Amino acid sequence: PSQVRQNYHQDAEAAINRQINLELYASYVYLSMSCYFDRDDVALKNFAKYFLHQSHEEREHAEKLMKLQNQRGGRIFLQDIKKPDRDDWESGLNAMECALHLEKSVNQSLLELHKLATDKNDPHLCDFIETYYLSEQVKSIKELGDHVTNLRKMGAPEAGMAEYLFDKHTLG
Amino acid sequence: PSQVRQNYHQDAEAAINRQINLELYASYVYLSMSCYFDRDDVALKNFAKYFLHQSHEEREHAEKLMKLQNQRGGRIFLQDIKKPDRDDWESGLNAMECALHLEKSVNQSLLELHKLATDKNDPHLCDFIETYYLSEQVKSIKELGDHVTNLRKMGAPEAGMAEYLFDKHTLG
Amino acid sequence: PSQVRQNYHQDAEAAINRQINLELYASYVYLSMSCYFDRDDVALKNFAKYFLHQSHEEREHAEKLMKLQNQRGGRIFLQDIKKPDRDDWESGLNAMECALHLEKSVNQSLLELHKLATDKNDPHLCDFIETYYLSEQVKSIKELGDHVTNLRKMGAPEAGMAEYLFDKHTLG
Amino acid sequence: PSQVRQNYHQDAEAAINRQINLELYASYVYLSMSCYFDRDDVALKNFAKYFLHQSHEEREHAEKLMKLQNQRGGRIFLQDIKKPDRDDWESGLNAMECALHLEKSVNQSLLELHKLATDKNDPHLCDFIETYYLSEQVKSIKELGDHVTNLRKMGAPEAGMAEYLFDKHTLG
Amino acid sequence: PSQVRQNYHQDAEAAINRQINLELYASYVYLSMSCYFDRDDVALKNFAKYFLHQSHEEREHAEKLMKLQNQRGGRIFLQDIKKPDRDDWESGLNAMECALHLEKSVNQSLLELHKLATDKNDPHLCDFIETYYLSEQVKSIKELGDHVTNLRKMGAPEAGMAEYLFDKHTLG
Amino acid sequence: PSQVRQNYHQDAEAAINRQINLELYASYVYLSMSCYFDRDDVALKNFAKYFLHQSHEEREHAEKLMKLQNQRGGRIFLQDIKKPDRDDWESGLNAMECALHLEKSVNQSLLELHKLATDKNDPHLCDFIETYYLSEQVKSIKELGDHVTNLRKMGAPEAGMAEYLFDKHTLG
Ligand SMILES: [Fe+3]
Ligand SMILES: [Fe+3]
Ligand SMILES: [Fe+3]
Ligand SMILES: [Zn+2]
Ligand SMILES: [Zn+2]
Ligand SMILES: [Zn+2]
Ligand SMILES: [Zn+2]
Ligand SMILES: [Zn+2]
Repeated sequence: PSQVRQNYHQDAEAAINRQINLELYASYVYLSMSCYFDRDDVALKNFAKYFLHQSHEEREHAEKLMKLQNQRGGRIFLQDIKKPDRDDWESGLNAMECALHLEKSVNQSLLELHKLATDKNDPHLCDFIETYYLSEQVKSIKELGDHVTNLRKMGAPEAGMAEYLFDKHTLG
Repeated sequence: PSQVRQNYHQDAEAAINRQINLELYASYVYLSMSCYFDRDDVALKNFAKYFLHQSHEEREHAEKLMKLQNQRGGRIFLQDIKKPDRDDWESGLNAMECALHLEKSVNQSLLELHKLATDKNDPHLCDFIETYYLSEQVKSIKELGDHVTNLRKMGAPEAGMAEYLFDKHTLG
Repeated sequence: PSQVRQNYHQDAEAAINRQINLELYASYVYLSMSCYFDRDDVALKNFAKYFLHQSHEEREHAEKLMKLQNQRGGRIFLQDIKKPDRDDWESGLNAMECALHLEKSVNQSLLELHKLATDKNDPHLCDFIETYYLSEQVKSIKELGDHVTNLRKMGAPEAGMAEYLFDKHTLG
Repeated sequence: PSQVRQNYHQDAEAAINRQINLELYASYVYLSMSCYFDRDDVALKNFAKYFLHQSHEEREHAEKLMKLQNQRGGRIFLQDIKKPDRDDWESGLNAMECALHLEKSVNQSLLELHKLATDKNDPHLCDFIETYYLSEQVKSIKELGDHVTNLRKMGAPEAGMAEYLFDKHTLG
Repeated sequence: PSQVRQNYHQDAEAAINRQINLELYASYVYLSMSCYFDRDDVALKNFAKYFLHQSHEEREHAEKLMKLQNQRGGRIFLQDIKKPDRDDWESGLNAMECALHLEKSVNQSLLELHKLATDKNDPHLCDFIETYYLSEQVKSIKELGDHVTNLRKMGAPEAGMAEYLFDKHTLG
Repeated sequence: PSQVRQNYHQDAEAAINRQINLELYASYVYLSMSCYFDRDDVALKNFAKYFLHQSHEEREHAEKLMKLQNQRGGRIFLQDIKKPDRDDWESGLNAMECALHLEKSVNQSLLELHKLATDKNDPHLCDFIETYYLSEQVKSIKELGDHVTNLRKMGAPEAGMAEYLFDKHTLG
């Protein structure tokens, strides 16, 4: 046992490692979307910038979970970061819907992690999750939902000017 | 074929995708080392900071390779980022030796990529590799070799003060 | 032979003169597009400004090639700058497609020039081409491809608001 | 007929297109002279800089004529820019004499254009010519005459120090 | 073998050591010229300053090659720096011609070194040579050719005012 | 005889030329030590920086001596700069001991030169030596002796942390 470990269940450690992997995977998916929108035949610079920012924020979230794991004396065990489920995201609207789904799944994983921390009576872990990940996830999901709503109302993807003007105005 | 693609062989595209994956893997390995040195029972803050910086630089290298792939009209195809070969790096000296080996392998991959670009007469790709990756790799390998040499001479790992003072002076 | 001439093949000199002419011709074509978009019945100020900037950059490229020719002791031999293949570019999208084709042809000529310099073992000439023209051409071709993609998706030229809003947002 | 066109004769439009071509040709001749003086075996940096400045000013004059053509609703029709009558300008004094002759011919063409505008009672065109081109040409011709006079008195070209010290003092 | 050595042929190491010696020798020759022009019976302060600057730049080039040798894990092997071919450079024009010849020979050695690096497929070495030495050599040879042209046409050395005024104007 | 020469014996001129050569040789030896400590398997950055500074100071000393030679109307006669007695300096302590020996030998040569200037009653030369070289040599020898003493007491070379911490603290 780590000299610093206290009130840190093994299941919480495993859940934190899994969450680390999931945040790294979300960072990778956002990197994939940024790459897709930097394509010459997509060429939506602000979509690419937005998703690159999301990828960097996901990487920061994973690093914060790593710091938490070390703080509590748990041991980080890294897994393979699976490739994103696709390379062609096919539109700004589809990319935003997939990002919304990804943020909802990351939020569900964080909610399950908070439930586990609550069951194991790990108040520091619960507080960490709710302070640094749950509110961030709710804000991110709301922002992604707003983006999806606006893109759909604009007529995306069929309305060709829709994604371009959303890129300039909302994301630019 | 991409509207922008010109003098960009398919083998060069595949090699660039593989290099993207390798740079992402190196970033992941450096993140693993940073996590290891942030452990309470390792507690080498400057080793962790140095390897986190290496991880971020590797991620930037992968991002620049993907920007190159999009610039040339190639399509980025992301693969699984394999987990690092180990989670316990066991010492500052061992971590530096593994980082040296990783940078040498990344440099070897970049050299093979430059050879491929030369064979396909892709001067832009060759020049890009040279200006942004080969000199960086040579500098990184030299810095890692210096770190390893200094740690060895200081008596790392068995000289307990060696890694601590190297952390303070060289990496701090 | 020039007192400064060294490792500068006659074919390299001729290729550099031809490239000078081609860059001057591209500058002239971009001037033609700028003139077209300054027309009262086209009236796309940012398209005109963008293509005038391209014309000035092309003139700078030709002047840099002339400076290179004098640096290496070759003699600049100027030819007629042929008129652009048309005076009516008929749309922002068509002008962007023609600019993309022109930059691709300039890049192809630069690639052939780099191949010639490589065959004649003129490393300074190869390095000059790849440092100052190849990366610039790749960036320009990518930017033009992005412009063309965005204009096409916006519905240009048929979508009358497409070129106007692209002029304001992307080019303004 | 252009929506903006009024009191703009077809002959004025053709004369403006011809003047555009002539100004582009003068810019090209000045570029040739700048290139000649950048030669290693001529090596008069201030002569080259002076003639490059003349080339850029000629290009600006051509661009202003194009702006005038579009302002009046005339259509710019670009022609081949003929190569300068020679590549070897053989001296600072000879280059200055050729520049003087070129500016006198450009001024003669501008005077014929002003006569045409006067005959067709195009007061805006006459005023444009006289405010932006005639005074500029008179000043340029006077400056070139001064340069030629000083170079001749200094003993150019046979006086070896003459062109060097003129380059340093007058043009530097 | 050095821990950092990778894709660094022994012939490249030997060629780099020879180039180091040649750059040190060129620095020594430039120091000799600076000394000659600081003589009371020569007394060309700007010629001496120019050649001292050349000597310092040559020493910097040798030091950069030394840094490259250490970066690649090659071992620097210093040789005797041969005395310059003469102590009396006899004139500003003769010194400039000898400097031109020396820079051309250094450039030839660098070109052979780049050819060797190309044959050994050492892209980092080729890139290093071309980015830091080949363009510098071309610029230096062009500047020296310009100096020689101006001095010759000013009447140097027989025209006694020629070297003095070149010292004041071009070199001052 | 030089027009400026006065009270400047031929033996003093020869001794000054020999001192030129000796200072250039010391600069070369210090460059060799700097190169040795920049090696990846030595990797003592501050030792390398210190010895590079010593090399540059030795070059400045030689340059000052040749300025003195020209000031007095003597003629500088440069000789071969012999390669340093070794390429492998094997240690920070050994390099410091060799630097101490080299500074002591340079000081002995300067003392013999001052004795010669005294015998020839050349008060300006004696004053120059004592003002610019003797005090500098005494300070340098004392600093090198301090460095050697501290390295020996620290346990260099066998104490592996000794040279590293001396590099950080004294030389950093
Ligand atoms: Fe300490
Ligand atoms: Fe809008
Ligand atoms: Fe003067
Ligand atoms: Zn990398
Ligand atoms: Zn170009
Ligand atoms: Zn004009
Ligand atoms: Zn050099
Ligand atoms: Zn000294």
